[PDB]
Amino acid sequence: SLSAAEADLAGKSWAPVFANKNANGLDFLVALFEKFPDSANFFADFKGKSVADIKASPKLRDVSSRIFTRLNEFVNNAANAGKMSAMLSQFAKEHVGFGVGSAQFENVRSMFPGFVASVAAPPAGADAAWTKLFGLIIDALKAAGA
Ligand code: HEM
Repeated sequence: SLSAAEADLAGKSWAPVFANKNANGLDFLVALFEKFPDSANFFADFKGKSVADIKASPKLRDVSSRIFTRLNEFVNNAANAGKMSAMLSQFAKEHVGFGVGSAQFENVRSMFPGFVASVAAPPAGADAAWTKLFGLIIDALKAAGA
């Protein structure tokens, strides 16, 4: 888990992003697809489609919303190793079943700080807190088998 201090920094940086959940959630998915094209292929709903096609899809909101909803939960419980344990396990288990592994998360981790900064400058230390949180997710994926 993250420390209380680290967790607070992540929460602080996330707030402005989550303020506009719908628009920001869609934008995150789109930025992911643009920077890491192969990522779309894992999605039944977006495999083979171009970014323009994805943007125009009535399914985008459903997928993006579920992701943001869960990320918010990770941010909220990040400082509680216990809650994290369960969340991580479950998260990893679910992802692996879909064929998603740690490599994909390594990509999310690389682009995340930049995405946040595009909404509002994050406080000092927030970047390192996100990397640590993603690190925890990456570790979980590896234990889950991928
Ligand atoms: C930023 C971190 C992400 C979070 C918090 C997240 C969260 C979730 C959640 C909560 C679900 C289940 C939705 C439901 O059916 O209720 C889901 C499904 C799924 N996720 Fe993730 N995910 C993340 C990143 C990724 C990445 C990087 C990929 C692929 C590269 C991915 C691929 C999938 C796939 C294929 C499904 C199956 C649902 C479907 O596509 O119909 N996720 N995700």
